[PDB]
Formats: sequence, C-alpha cells, structure tokens
Amino acid sequence: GPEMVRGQVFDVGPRYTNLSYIGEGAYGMVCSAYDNVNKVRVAIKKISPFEHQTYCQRTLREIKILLRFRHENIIGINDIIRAPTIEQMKDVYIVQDLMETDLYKLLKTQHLSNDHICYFLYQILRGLKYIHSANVLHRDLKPSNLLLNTTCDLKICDFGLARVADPDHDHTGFLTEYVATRWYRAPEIMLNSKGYTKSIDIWSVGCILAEMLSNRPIFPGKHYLDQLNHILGILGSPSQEDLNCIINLKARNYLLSLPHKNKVPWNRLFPNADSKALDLLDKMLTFNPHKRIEVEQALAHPYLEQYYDPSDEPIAEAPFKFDMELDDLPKEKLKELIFEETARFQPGY
Ligand SMILES: Clc1ncccc1Cc1nnc2cc(-c3ccnc(NC4CCOCC4)n3)ccn12
Repeated sequence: GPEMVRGQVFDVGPRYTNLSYIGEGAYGMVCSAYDNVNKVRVAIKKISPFEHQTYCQRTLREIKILLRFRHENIIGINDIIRAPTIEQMKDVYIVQDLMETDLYKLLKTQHLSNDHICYFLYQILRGLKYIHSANVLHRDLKPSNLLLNTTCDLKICDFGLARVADPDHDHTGFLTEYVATRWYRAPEIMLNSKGYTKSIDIWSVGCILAEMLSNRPIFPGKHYLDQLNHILGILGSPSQEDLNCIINLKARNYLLSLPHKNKVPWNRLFPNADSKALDLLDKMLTFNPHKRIEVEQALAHPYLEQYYDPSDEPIAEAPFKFDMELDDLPKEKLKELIFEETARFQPGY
C-alpha cells in the first residue's frame, strides 16, 4: 500500500519512501521523504485542491511560477507526481530538496547574532529581488516560509499565495483580499484590500526582521481588525498626508475615526538592536506603501553593505506577463491546466 502520514495517503512510491510529517494547511500537507532514485532527502507537498476554484488557482500559480524560477534563495521543484489520467487525479505532489529547518523553528530555540540576522535578511531580499523582478508578488512571507540549513543558506518557499501582476496593466480593484498571514499583513491589505502592490512583501520582510531582533512577532493581532490597531499602536496615527493617500473613502473615514496614537520609537522596542537594522526596519515598516523602501534600495541600505553586490544578484531574464494570470476560470478548466503544466514529469509525454 501507499504510505500514510497522519491519515493522509501519500501516493508517491516506489521512488519516494520513509515519509515524515512536516506541516499542513487547509488543503495540503508537507512531508519529508527519501528519493531512492537520486539517493537524496526531499520534501513532498501534497496538494488536494480540485473541489474549489481558489485552491486550483493557487495550485496552478505555485506550479507555473516555481517551474519558471531558478534562484539560490528560492525553493526549486525537482519533480511533480499525479495520476496518469485527469479523472484519477485528486492530488498533486510537489517534490523539493529537503532543508533542515525554518526561521520560525530557529527563533524558538536561539537568539540570533547580529551577523546571522544581517545575513538572513540579505538572502531574503536577494530572493525577493528576483521574485519582484519577475513581476511576482509572494504575498505570504513569514518565518515558517524561510527555510534554513546549517550552512545558513536560506530559501523562500510556499508560493501558494503568489501571483503575477503584469505592470503593463493596472491591477487596482482586481487583487484578492485577505492575503498574507495576519501578523505579516501590510496596512493597505486592510485599507486598500483589492489594490495593494508588491510592497506588501517588503512590509512582511520588515515584520520578519523585527521578529529576528526580538524572537517575538512585532504585530500579533488577535483577529483581522485587531491587526491594524497593533500596527498603529507602534507607528502612531498616520499623518494627514498619508491619510489623504488612502483612496478608499470608507477606509479613510475608518482611520479618521480612530483615537490618536503616538509613534513608539524603534530603539524603545529594540534597545539592543543595531541602529542600522532599526533604520532599515523603519523604512520597511513605512505606513504609506508608495514611500516604503523597495527591494533594491533595501539591499543597498548600509545595514547590508557587507553583502550587497548587484553583480551577484540575479534577476528574471523573462519577467512574467498577463499570460501567467489567466486563471479566472471554472475549477474544472483549472484542473485541466494543472494536468497540462505537470505533464512534463510523466512517463511518456
Ligand atoms: Cl506546511 C504546508 N502545508 C500546506 C500548505 C502549505 C504549507 C507550507 C509549505 N509550502 N511548501 C513548503 C515546503 C517546505 C519545505 C521544503 C523543503 N524543505 C523543508 N524542510 C523542513 C524540515 C522541518 O523543518 C522545517 C523545514 N520544508 C515546508 C513548508 N512548506
């Protein structure tokens, strides 16, 4: 029989064996395994999306995007397993090289040296530079999606929430609401919920930096609307100028009705942190998304000057365009597209 992990069948034999639980989500589970053919340890992400259009969209995007990415700081896809015919396909298994841990687990057991924080942050932004150069938004950057080895190599994973946004088109009003994980959500995800940009990823990285500095989430909102109150509790109330940049009248009136909060100085929250790290943190956690530092400027910041080197920081040679966005289709058509995108890993073809 096929191996089972916590009640989930993993139909990945005979090539992949010795499965161990790593984690799970609403419609998927990840296990470690052994690749008997290449004699290497792998992670396998089982995805079962086909009953819901949104799940199918996210499965197709993760596959299409990662199959076209090749970058040292981004998890690669080794192999994709699914049934030989579309009717039998209920699950898709994405196979990746196995990393030792993630940043979420590391921060449970270790206080990081400034050198480790600096080097980890560089690698995050080095991978993000490549992602953003491809016109992709990751939209769910957080410690558990940053994979780590003992060599301190870092790789970004889980592109289930990622998508392409062709800059030739205005995506205002067409972007999915309620993206990112709550504590890592930029304010405009709540105040401009269908019209944010790739700068929400920079905000997430800022939340990650703060978490590396103190081993605690900086904005641990208890529910969706509580999240904005945590953000404003530290940044203080938005300036008049920043307010009048919120185009949504409803969101702008909601903000005008909040009680005034003063800014908490960064070095009061992080009194032992590198002042350069706090300066970069401040620019990444900037309320106004258009004033927020962009990925290349973040790499060029004094905090990262031991590592910044554009001659060794690849960008995408064919940035993605609208063709990568054609997924507002019935889930039955998306299943056909997923079948086609994964056909290159099938015997025959
Ligand atoms: Cl968990 C989950 N479940 C359902 C949906 C989404 C997700 C999140 C998610 N997506 N892709 C992935 C990939 C991986 C992965 C890839 C390579 N090496 C390792 N090594 C582990 C070993 C134990 O320590 C943590 C690192 N993990 C992890 C989570 N991943």
